[PDB]
Amino acid sequence: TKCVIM
Amino acid sequence: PVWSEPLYSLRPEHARERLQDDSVETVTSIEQAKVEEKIQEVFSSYKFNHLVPRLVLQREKHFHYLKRGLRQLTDAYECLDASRPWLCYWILHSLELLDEPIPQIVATDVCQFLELCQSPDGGFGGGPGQYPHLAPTYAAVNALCIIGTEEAYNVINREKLLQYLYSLKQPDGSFLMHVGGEVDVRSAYCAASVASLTNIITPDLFEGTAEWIARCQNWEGGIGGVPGMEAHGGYTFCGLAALVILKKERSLNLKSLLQWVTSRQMRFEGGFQGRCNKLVDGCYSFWQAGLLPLLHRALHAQGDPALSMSHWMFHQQALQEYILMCCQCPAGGLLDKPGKSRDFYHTCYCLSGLSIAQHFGSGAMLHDVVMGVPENVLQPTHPVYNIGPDKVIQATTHFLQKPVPGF
Amino acid sequence: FLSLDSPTYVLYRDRAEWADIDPVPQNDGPSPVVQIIYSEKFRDVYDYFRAVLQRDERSERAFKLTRDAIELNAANYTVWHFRRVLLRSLQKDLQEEMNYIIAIIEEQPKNYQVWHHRRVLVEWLKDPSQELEFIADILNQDAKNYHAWQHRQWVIQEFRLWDNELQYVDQLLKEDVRNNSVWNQRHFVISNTTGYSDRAVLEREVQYTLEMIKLVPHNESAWNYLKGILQDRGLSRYPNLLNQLLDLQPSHSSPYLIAFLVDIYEDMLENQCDNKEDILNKALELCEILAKEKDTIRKEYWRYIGRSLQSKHSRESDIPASV
Ligand SMILES: CC(C)=CCC/C(C)=C/CC/C(C)=C/COP(=O)(O)OP(=O)(O)O
Ligand SMILES: *C/C=C(\C)CC/C=C(\C)CCC=C(C)C
Ligand SMILES: [Zn+2]
Repeated sequence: TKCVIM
Repeated sequence: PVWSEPLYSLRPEHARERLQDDSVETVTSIEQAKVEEKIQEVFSSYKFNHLVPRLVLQREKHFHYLKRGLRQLTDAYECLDASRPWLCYWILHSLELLDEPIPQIVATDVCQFLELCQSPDGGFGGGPGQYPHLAPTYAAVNALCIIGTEEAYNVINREKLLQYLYSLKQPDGSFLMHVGGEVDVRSAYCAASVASLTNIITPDLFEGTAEWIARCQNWEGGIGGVPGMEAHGGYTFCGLAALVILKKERSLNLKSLLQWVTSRQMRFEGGFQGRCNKLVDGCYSFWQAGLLPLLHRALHAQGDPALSMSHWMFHQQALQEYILMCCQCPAGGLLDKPGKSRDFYHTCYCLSGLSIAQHFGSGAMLHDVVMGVPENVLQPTHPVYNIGPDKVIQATTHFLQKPVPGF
Repeated sequence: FLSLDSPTYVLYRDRAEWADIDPVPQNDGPSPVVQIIYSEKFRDVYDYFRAVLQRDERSERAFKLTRDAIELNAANYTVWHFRRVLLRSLQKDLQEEMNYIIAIIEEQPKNYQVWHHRRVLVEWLKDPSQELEFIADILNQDAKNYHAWQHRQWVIQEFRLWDNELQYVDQLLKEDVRNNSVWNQRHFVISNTTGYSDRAVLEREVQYTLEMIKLVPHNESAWNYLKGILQDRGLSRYPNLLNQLLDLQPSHSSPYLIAFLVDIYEDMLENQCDNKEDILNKALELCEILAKEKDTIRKEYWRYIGRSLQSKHSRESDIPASV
């Protein structure tokens, strides 16, 4: 996936 | 002795820490086993190569990666086009940890860029022209504080910032991430962080916030995104940290929280997982392990007599071994786990976690544990803000000179 | 119309129907930091997005442009906001929009903006009829997707769709009894329906958990659930639990069983149990076995528990210094 925090 | 293996992960007994699936295979066990096997190879590589292991933090390599990234990134980073202040923060913090100075050319350019991201009505957006959001607002403030110049501090429009925070505040004590956006514990932490650092905290700003956060702690002991959700390290960190800022850690059942976080360290890999029965990941070296320093300060504040005076309640050695042996990219940069590609987010959090694992502090008491070559030691990081403790003090002191917006 | 991946996809600066608009390049400043070397497609779409956003052009073409801006970076919340403005202004069909959001989520399920958008659509439409099935499909690809479970809890709670959830929970627990998200959901359903105070429910829950523990002794989730549903009332409040766990000791031990035992002793000691000392020593012995052999990764925690118990429950703990 990509960035999961925001 | 001579037969004594100083590295915990390489000891013969360590093999007993491998997963026991009870002969009942499920997706969870299968996935966990895959990781352990891959990590067992890393551990055994020295043995099969017939070389004595030397754990070296590839500083020079990490520095090049960071130094260039602070200036230019490939299109691989298009997914982070709405998170540029985070790129500034992650990189500057990594450099700060590695004790690399920030040239004034860079510092001044970061400042000017961050002000282009600042909204006319408070808060920072993910890039120039983007609407403000609490995540990049948190990042921008942290980044300006790491720089810590009069210029850096001056970029922040405090009155508007306070107005912005109020526009996001909810009746139940929570905050939206941005206008028309989602609500979860990250917002409470982002808000508390920027508000405390800039001294814009009014008596009613965080009304009900501690209670809202306390409602996120669940049956597991950890904290979920919103009330009712599964306990997760990112949210638990946000929750406890925000509560520490608000001086309300006591609202939580610290005992069950402590048992939950300590249980998140993988017995075999040595690193931490994000939630029960999921996989190990380098960034959790900070989100999860960072909780121990916070819990220590909270428990100690309650006069807990059984607290150690030289270590955190987690295996510091094993975490450092996991990071040093499994999370470094040969070309520079750090990562999630062997097989995963490097990125600035994991670079920032693996180093932050490493620093936490190397440094223990409790008032006058101080005790370091630096696995591998002594040059591996990093600068300390504040467990609440994840920026240098000195930057925290400098920033707060500076902002305490100004009155809370409106007086 | 023209998909971002269509072989015949054309840049916006080469489209006649966009000839009137002047694209707005990004304002990065004279000497950029963290400057992304965007591909031509990305930069072209966003320059046009900047243009429409800047002039607040609430048009059909602007609406179509946001789909492309989103595909290029679904995490761009500013684009999602403008798209929501366009949905209301242009009076767009929300079921069509629901169709769109389900496709996007299917391809990028670990994104915050997509789930929030779907939530807004459901709220606007006041229709949850497609939710549980939709979420079930996502959970069928990643049974632990955090956003999916969170959205599911919201739908169920807000619309009171509790009736079939425990059944769903049981189904997933059968597929993977190690799924912590499912155990959390089980707790969510029970807490909000019958609650755990009903003795019949609690008992049923404990029987079930103990049975799962017997089948997969090393599954941490079942152990956590069992502790989680009994710890509030107090572990010592259930005298039979201890004996029963001790019975699983031979053919079902684990650092989990041993740790639980310490949790029972700890509570017993706090509720003035009989043989205070006999109990305290048993506990410290387990803390030592854990820190030294069965659970060394948590040696610091276990040594601390040992010191805490010692500190507050030893025969000397209540004795004045002078004695
Ligand atoms: C201040 C701030 C913005 C903090 C953010 C903290 C943080 C790490 C949040 C991530 C939460 C999340 C949605 C995890 C699920 O991803 P996953 O299923 O891919 O990962 P997992 O299996 O490790 O849980
Ligand atoms: C939360 C942010 C994360 C995980 C970083 C996202 C960025 C990438 C993934 C970029 C990957 C780049 C290369 C493989 C060259
Ligand atoms: Zn990670």
